[PDB]
Amino acid sequence: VMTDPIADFLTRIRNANMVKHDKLELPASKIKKEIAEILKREGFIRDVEYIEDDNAGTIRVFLKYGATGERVITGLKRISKPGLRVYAKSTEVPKVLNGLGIAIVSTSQGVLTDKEARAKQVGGEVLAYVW
Amino acid sequence: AIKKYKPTTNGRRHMTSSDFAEITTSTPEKSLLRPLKKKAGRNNQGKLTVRHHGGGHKRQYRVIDFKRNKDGIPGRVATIEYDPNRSANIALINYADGEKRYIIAAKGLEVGQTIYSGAEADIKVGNALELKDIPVGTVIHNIEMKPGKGGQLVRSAGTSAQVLGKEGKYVLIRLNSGEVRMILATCRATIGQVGNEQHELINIGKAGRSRWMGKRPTVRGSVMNPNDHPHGGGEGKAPIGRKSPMSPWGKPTLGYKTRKKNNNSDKFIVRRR
Amino acid sequence: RKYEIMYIIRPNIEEDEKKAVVERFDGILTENGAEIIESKEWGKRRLAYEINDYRDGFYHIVKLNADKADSINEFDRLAKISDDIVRHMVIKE
Amino acid sequence: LTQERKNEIIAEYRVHDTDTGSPEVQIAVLTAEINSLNEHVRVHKKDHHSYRGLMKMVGHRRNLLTYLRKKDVQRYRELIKRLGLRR
Amino acid sequence: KVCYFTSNGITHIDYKDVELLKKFVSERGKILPRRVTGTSAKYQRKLTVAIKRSRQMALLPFVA
RNA sequence: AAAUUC
RNA sequence: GAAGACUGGAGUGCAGAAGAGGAGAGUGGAAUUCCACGUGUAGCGGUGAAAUGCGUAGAUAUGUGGAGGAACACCAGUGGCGAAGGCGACUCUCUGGUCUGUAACUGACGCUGAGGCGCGAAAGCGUGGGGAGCAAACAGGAUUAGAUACCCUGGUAGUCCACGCCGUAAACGAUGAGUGCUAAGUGUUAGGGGGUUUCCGCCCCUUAGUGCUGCAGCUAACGCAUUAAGCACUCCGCCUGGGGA
Ligand SMILES: [Mg+2]
Ligand SMILES: [Mg+2]
Ligand SMILES: [Mg+2]
Ligand SMILES: [Mg+2]
Ligand SMILES: [Mg+2]
Ligand SMILES: [Mg+2]
Ligand SMILES: [Mg+2]
Ligand SMILES: [Mg+2]
Repeated sequence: VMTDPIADFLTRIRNANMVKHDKLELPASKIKKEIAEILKREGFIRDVEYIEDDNAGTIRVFLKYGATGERVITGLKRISKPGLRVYAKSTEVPKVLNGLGIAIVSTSQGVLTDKEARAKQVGGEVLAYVW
Repeated sequence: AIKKYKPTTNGRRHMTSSDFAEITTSTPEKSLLRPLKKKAGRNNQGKLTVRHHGGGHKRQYRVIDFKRNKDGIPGRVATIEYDPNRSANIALINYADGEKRYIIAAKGLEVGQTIYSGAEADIKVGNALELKDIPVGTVIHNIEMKPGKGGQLVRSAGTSAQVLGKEGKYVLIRLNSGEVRMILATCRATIGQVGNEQHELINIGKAGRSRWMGKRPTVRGSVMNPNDHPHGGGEGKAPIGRKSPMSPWGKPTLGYKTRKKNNNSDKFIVRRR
Repeated sequence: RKYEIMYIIRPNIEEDEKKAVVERFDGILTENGAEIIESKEWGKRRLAYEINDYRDGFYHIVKLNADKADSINEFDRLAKISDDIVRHMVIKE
Repeated sequence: LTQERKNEIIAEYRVHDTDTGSPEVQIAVLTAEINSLNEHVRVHKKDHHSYRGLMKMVGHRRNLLTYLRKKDVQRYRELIKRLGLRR
Repeated sequence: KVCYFTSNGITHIDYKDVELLKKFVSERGKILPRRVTGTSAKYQRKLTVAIKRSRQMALLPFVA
């Protein structure tokens, strides 16, 4: 969290995915909140709980695996990096893995996945890819 | 230390001189001054015997205690002065007796220190003791060769001797040139090295500065005439066309020993330089 | 700060003189900026090696309270000059 | 600096009774140490290792100054005069 | 094994206790290593400084 | 002891 | 961007710990060399063999004392400290940094950092001291077909100290700085905490260093593997066939 607490957040998911862990916790923030809720809407996360603390609270995330020991979140990549910010126009929002994946966009009407941002015709900074 | 000179003119290009950081006063005691007259190497009969002398800045002799027989009376250093007759600075001492006299300034001696001498003095710079009482190995100066005559062996600037061992009635000594010698144990000496140790690093840098000090030009021999020097003559430049280089009076002058072969004092010299 | 002194006096000193140097040596410490807590002597003690032509000697132990620290340096200067004390060491406490 | 010397300094710069890390109290002490060390580094000029510690302190003094100069310009323009520094 | 200092309750050091210090010096006067005397690692430095400072003031021989 | 080249 | 709020980052306070960190002055003991004096006789030294060398002006050896210089036996330990070069005798004076515990205080005061400024082994240079060993150059004896070398006897600059330059190295962990995350096992350095436990001693928890063995992962391979060369973010330096260079 030295510079980018979203790039770190994605990494903390990927590291614990590789070693087949089950739960993981990390300090909470308003932007970290819904980015963790979106992943619940597509089953990428088993469930999420919030914790209230003295400094800012933390967020506990229950990662999900399919039976037969197959991972569900197979990777994450960041696009808006603090060293180089990227913005995408409405018609030029990409599709990840021909629509199998999901992307996160911080449009003008709250953080939104591009399934409906293209349906709502808005663009904004592109936060991450998930696939 | 040494005061170098910026290269203003060609005569000042290399000249260096001492800065006199140590001389305290510049007014000699008027009661210890005796006149001198230059002699320019002129003989008893008015002839010129030792050449290349005479014709310098005038000076004034200033009496110096080379005996230090005033025993047991505390003496105090009053100043360190400049003396033109020698290569070392000198110091003015006023004993509690009220008398004043000059002594040679040994290295490390500074104004305020108190000097004793005799047969009960301690071992410190400036104290005068017989070689009988001097512990072996110490560094001394101003030795003397006959009991009671006065200091005569080590006197120039920044030089020292070393008591090397006692052999009964005599005492072994290593002199400055490196010649180990034997002298009577009732003679005297002064502990410590002589003061002005940097006197030998000075560039004269000018002919005029040579002549300010009572020195006159030296002419080589190869440019003289055949009747004037065993080398003079020959057309053009000529080498030393002789068996050996010669002084203006025969008597070869390079590698030729000239000590008297039948001297009385061979048995007091353990080894030469 | 806290200091401590321990010096050695030649055995060939008659007890009249050996009781005088202690007043002299302890004189400087009180004279300059320091205060002495006590001055005790162990007594005669054999030396593990012949420091000088000697073989035996006397021992002493002194405690101080000083702040300007110049008293110790004055004690150091007189120690080497004197011909009585052969070895002396200063330890901080 | 002794511990007791510092507690004399801090009592002359605190805002309320027990603050100990406000920029002005934090810089009042460091300036005293910097002045103290320079008089101890202008005698022994070959102590290169210890001289570096002086550079860190003046580096840590300057960073706090720009804090005041962007937080309260009036306060900073006042502190210098009392402390006798420059810009 | 077992450090005497770490066990026998002796915590401080004074360079006057020559008799106690003599247990840690060899026959020829050398300092024993750690592997034979069993002293703790920390007190070894306390002991090593103690002997040397005494060894200067004639309480123990340099070479015996 | 040292003791090269194809 | 503006205004305001918060304490984890960063820093101060408070209580402790260890340290060949540094500058200056003073001091110590073994040992090589030299000098002086006793005892005593023909050799001592050196190599693969030998010779040069030193000795009957009396050597080598041996006892007593004096002088000078340089480095610090044991402790000593993939131990400590420092940003890197580097730092071992002892004492004192003047100084720098680091770690643990507390939650008293400030409230993002942070990280990197082109140009710029400093420090930088050894050799080398200038001025000046000093000079015990060792030792470029060089001389002598050897070796060999030749031996400007390796071997042997000497030996100048130097090695050391003060002031001023040089600014380089396999200056190497051949691994830029900062931050977070990802199985274990076992040593060792300085700490804190608990259990057992009258103590001592044993067991357990934790922080910061320092070694080794090893999963997931990486790599071309060797190997790295919580002290990453694994998974990520910020900033800096550098590379684009070999020679020419
Ligand atoms: Mg002449
Ligand atoms: Mg002519
Ligand atoms: Mg001709
Ligand atoms: Mg001729
Ligand atoms: Mg630069
Ligand atoms: Mg050098
Ligand atoms: Mg040789
Ligand atoms: Mg560790």
